[PDB]
Order: sequence, then C-alpha cells, then structure tokens
Amino acid sequence: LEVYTPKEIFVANGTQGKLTCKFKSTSTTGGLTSVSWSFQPEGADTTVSFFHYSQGQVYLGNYPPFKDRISWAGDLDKKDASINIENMQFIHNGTYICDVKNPPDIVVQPGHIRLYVVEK
Amino acid sequence: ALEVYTPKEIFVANGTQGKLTCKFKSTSTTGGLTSVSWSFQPEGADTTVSFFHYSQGQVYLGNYPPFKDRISWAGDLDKKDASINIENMQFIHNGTYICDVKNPPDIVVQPGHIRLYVVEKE
Repeated sequence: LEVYTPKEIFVANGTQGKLTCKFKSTSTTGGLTSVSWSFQPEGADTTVSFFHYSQGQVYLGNYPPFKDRISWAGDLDKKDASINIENMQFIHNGTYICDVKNPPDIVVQPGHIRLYVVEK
Repeated sequence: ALEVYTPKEIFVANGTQGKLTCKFKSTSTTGGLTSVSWSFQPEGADTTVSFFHYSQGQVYLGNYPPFKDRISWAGDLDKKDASINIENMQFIHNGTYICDVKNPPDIVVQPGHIRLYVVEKE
C-alpha cells in the first residue's frame, strides 16, 4: 500500500477544492478498504479527521469548518480516494491527510496535501 | 462526538513488554463499523507508518520490520479499549505512537499521541 497525493493545491476563495488521492496496493479493494481524511490547521500542532469511508458507506462529519461541504469524489475500483470541498475560505488553509487501509495491506504512509485558499 | 485517550509518555525497560493504552469515549455504540489503527513515528522523523489495524472483528498485523511478530491485540471494543502489546521492546522502538479510532457514525477525532522511551533504568 502506497498513497499518492499532490504536493500542493491552490484554490480560489469561494470555489471548489479537489483533494486528489490515488494509491497502489498488492491486494484488490473491496468491502474491507477504508479512507480517512484529516485536516491540520495552518501553523497548528493538531490534526482532525473529518471524512471517512468504509464498507461502501460514506460518513461525513460535523466538524464546523467542513460541515456540509464534503463529498466523496473517489472510486475504490480505480484506487481513488479523492474528496471535494465546496466554498473554500481562509479557514481551510492547512495540511490535508489522506489515510488509506486495504487489508491485508495496512502498512501505510499517509498522503500529505498543502492547500492554500488564495484569490485570483 | 468521539475522543481518544492515551498516556502522554510510556517508559518500557529494554527487552520487556510495552503496553500502549488506548481508551476512547463516543456517543454511539461499538460494533461491526468501528476500527482502530496504531502508527509509529521514529525519533526525529518526519514520517509516520501504520503497523496495526483492527476492523470488522479482525485484527490485522503488519509486516513492518520493527514490530513484525511483536504486536498483540490487548483491547476490547465493548470496553471501548483500543490497546495493543509490543513484545521485546528494544532501542529502535523509541518514538511516538499514535492511536486512531473511528466509531461510525462518530468519525471526528484527534488521534491520541504517546511518546515512548525504551530505556534500561525504570
């Protein structure tokens, strides 16, 4: 299991951000595979999970900054763990972390994206 | 709501068993949806690496060399316990240990962090 993400994403204020995540694994994906996305705020020690996918089901979270902005944009059959975030603001500047599990492959380094919400 | 509870620090005497304690609190019950992951971040290292995954009743052991054939599931989900045991802890196991818990529909959580030192005295 190895996780690939862009080094950085630049998104225009108020537009949609496409957090792209792709992975390779020795094992086929299916019922057991899971994706987690966490948000590390800019200049902050902390990381918070806000999205999660397992058992074919998408679990959005009530974390205020991302509430009602998150959508699953990936396909596990294409090994795509992407998500979208709508109406991006200054608050969403940070580091985004894609964690993927695909049993029996669990030894994973998580992908890192650095995202700035900037104005054209 | 969900929250993860681990000790700030652990001291394990070289060549003894280490017990990484994880207890979580959540609003929804536990069961077939909840999963656990432990990861390791070596001393003075940028990277983190998952080495244990519990999910769907099944314990998954990694082959990552430092912890291969050393990990055991020492939690119980009905007690909201996510602990694991590390056998024959040696110098290379000094680092920071991170427990993550997802208990659908409760998925918003900060991962618990332990700084673990394996030493000869105390």
